[PDB]
Amino acid sequence: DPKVIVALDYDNLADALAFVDKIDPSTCRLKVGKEMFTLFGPDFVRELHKRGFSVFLDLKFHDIPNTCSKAVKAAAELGVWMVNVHASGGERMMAASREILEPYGKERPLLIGVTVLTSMESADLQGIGILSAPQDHVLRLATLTKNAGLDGVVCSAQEASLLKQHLGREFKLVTPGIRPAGSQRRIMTPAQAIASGSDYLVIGRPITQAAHPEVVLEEINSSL
Amino acid sequence: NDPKVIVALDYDNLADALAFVDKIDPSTCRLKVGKEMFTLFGPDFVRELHKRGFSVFLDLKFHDIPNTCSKAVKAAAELGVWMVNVHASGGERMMAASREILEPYGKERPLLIGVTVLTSMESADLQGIGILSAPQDHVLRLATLTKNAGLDGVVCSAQEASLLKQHLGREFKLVTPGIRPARRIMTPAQAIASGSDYLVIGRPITQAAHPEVVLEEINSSL
Ligand SMILES: O=c1ccn([C@@H]2O[C@H](COP(=O)(O)O)[C@@H](O)[C@H]2O)c(=O)[nH]1
Ligand SMILES: O=c1ccn([C@@H]2O[C@H](COP(=O)(O)O)[C@@H](O)[C@H]2O)c(=O)[nH]1
Repeated sequence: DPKVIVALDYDNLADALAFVDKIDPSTCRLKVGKEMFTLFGPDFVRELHKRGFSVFLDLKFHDIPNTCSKAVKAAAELGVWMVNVHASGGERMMAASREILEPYGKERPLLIGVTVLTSMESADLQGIGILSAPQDHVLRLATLTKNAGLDGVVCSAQEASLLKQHLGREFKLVTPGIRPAGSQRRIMTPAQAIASGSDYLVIGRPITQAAHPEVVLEEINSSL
Repeated sequence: NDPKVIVALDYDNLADALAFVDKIDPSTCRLKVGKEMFTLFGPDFVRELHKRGFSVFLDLKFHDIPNTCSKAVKAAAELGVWMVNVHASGGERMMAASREILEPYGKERPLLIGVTVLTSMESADLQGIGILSAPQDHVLRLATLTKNAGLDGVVCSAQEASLLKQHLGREFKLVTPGIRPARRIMTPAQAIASGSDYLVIGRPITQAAHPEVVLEEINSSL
């Protein structure tokens, strides 16, 4: 169970594949987001599966229940390991998505909810009609996600321990915004996040921009 | 006469979708590619539609951090789509960044539209996600945020259309789904008269034995 999910945020297929060729699929999982999926589609995800990697399809679906569920079903058809949706889409939308994956069995993708994007501070939330403190809104949405029957949520390292306390050990926490010691004490390290309760670490640049990415991943894995 | 109908392509198989597109003309409608078909068939499907002469509304409702949402919108511009949308709930900065990344494309950029409150959300659903304001008021708040962020318009219901035009202007485009050809559900003529700039219609056309006739009846009623 590799804990690191490497973020692939390239605007060029050649560079992305050149990078993946340097990595052992038993040492990490990969994340394909809106940029690469909009540019290269499901064939890129298939290219990653052909290479032996498990993928986290980070498309944060957010639409009416019928549509969101069909998008999640499409992710299951692609055979991805994990897929996410916005908790702001509501309990009904999330429940419908979890229901449509039941026939896929034990191999279905893990279905994760997005609470409050890290880019949203109080002023940003007030702009979209949310008056609650961001931390309280995160708990509200994470709880809604668990109640809808989802597998976990994406959360920051700072939010991890509190979520794990309120929602339980089995509810999975996927955490981006991690940096190896060195390279700010305010940003948690992989070890600090895992200790806090993060189940998976989403790491991009520290690995993708490294001269020797296989070495950086080995160092991260060894530190855990 | 510029076509006002955008036909929703919500198929789970490519053969069926293309069999339909082969029987309608791009001078009579535009097409909408949503999360289902894009997740299943990707940008190559949009390219097939473009090769056939159709303009496409890429309905992926991007909602992410500003850097990512903007790179997704830029990707839509690279694909050459006519229109693309994002969630207004993503915030003013996310929306503004998405509009700013399109500047280098000049007039070839796609139209950028905001999604306000999904039709599936009534008061109970909104309260569940921490929104206590009346859905109608929340729609105006989000639509206003979208205009202030520099976007071209929003997706809205036929009922919301006239009020949005009154507050945001004739130049702020309104894309309206939930329309049915001819009493609570507005007809194409009723929605256009209210301010809708485009009408998103799926099943009445995609399930028809004679889609061209249905489109002509709709178009001739405007
Ligand atoms: O608070 C954060 C931090 C990072 N990321 C995303 O997680 C991945 C890893 O980021 P990085 O390690 O390259 O900064 C990227 O896709 C980045 O956009 C977030 O979604 N939220
Ligand atoms: O209130 C609505 C009504 C319809 N649709 C969408 O608009 C398209 C046309 O719907 P229909 O004409 O097939 O009902 C479909 O993609 C449908 O999911 C909405 O998003 N909101």
